[PDB]
This record gives sequence, structure tokens and C-alpha cells, in this order.
Amino acid sequence: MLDMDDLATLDGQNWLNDQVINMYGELIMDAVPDKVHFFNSFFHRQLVTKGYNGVKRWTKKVDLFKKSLLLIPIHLEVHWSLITVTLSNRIISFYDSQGIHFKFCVENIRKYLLTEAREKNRPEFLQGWQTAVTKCIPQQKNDSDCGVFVLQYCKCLALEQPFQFSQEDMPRVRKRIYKELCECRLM
Amino acid sequence: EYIKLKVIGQDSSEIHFKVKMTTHLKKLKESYCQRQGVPMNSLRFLFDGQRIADNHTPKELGMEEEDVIEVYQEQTG
Repeated sequence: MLDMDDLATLDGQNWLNDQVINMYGELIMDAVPDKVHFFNSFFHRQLVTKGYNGVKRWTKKVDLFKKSLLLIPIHLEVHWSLITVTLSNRIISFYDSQGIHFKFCVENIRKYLLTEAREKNRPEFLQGWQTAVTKCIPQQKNDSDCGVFVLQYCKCLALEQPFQFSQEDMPRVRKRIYKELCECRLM
Repeated sequence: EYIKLKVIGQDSSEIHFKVKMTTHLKKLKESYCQRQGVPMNSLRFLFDGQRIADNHTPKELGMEEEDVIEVYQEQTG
């Protein structure tokens, strides 16, 4: 569970913080543990500054290449976005609710996956990785809901649902996430 | 019996602990806050990417001598 000032970033139009993001990710991964690995929000920061050696032990007990979907929340300057990795077709996708185009991070992830494939002896994953800024996705219409869009993309992809939501739903998606975090279970 | 641990944050400086393997890490988290003068709920403590809960112990987490705990501060967006 979370403290009440962490949950409080879900209220009204507050900016979500890392406790909401990372606890919801943990919720998703506990709902479908065989298909999804969720990296917490600090993974990409630590990958950028220290490289593979900084995050090598993060997968000491996880075989990423038996998962279907990796979810990597990206904390950029005051902003939440999302990388997903689908292992079946080897696509690294970058999802952003505000139209951001941050090219550095798909290549940080592609380099990580290649190094992890050489180090875990899964050379069938050394070739074939393609990128994609995901087309087609509900966009925010304010300056506060980054984080909520990220978590709704996460929940949709993990449960394999279409992106049937828009900005008008976000107050209610904030209160659903709140409730799911308090009950430690997805709906 | 006791295990040496390194707690490393943004300043990259190593704070060295020597704690019992059976005691709850909540008290390491409290000590580190005090040392750096910030509230405990403003820091996140991770061991190899796993969030350290208050009831976790080095033995339950499989920590070894001079293992590294990373400290991060809150992110918003």
C-alpha cells in the first residue's frame, strides 16, 4: 500500500508521482505475471547514466525473453511517457499523450535489449528489433494528465484491450486507479 | 550475523551500514533519512530494482556483503 500523500497525487488535476506509477505497474504485473514485466520509473534513468552495468542485476530473477510485453515508464523532464516492448514481433514502441518525440529513449532500450540478449545467452533476440512511435492514440488536452494516460496505456496493453478512452474519461480513470491501489487489485 | 551495506544516492557518496541480517530495513531507511536531513517518505530505496519494504530484511532479500542499495527521490510529471 501507499501513503495518503502519494495517493493524493491522483486527486483533481495533481501530477502523478513515481509511487502511483510504480505501484500501479506492480499491480499490473501481479495481475498477469507470466506475460508482463513492468520496469519501475527509475530503470531508464539508471540505464542512461550508468549503462547496462548499472541495471544488469535488475533481471537477476526475471527472464525477459519469455514475457510477451515489457512496460517501461519514462520520466522525462517533468513529464511521463511510456516505452513498450512486444517480444513476439520485436517492436519497441514509444507512447506519449502530448505528442512528444524523444528519439534517445527507444535507442537506449534497443541497446539494453541487445546487451541483455548477449549476456543471458538468448542470441535469437540479437537481430530484428524495430521501432515505432505509436500512431493513433488518445491525446491529452491539458497539462496535467501525462501520468494517467501512461497508466491507462499500460492497463490496456497488459489486458489486451483497445484504447477505448479519451480525455473526457480521465477524471474517472483517476478515481479507478485510486480505488485499485487501495484494494490492491485491478478491475 | 552482521552484513555490510552501501547506500548510494544522487550525490554518489556511499553511506556504509553494518546491520544484522534479520532486522527490518525500515530502520536503515530511517537512519539514512536522518543522516541526510530529509523525510523518509521522500526517498525510495531499491535493491536491484526491487522496492525495499519496511518489513524486508537483508536475509529475506538475499543481500550479500557490501551490496548496494540505491536511493532516489520523488519524480512527478
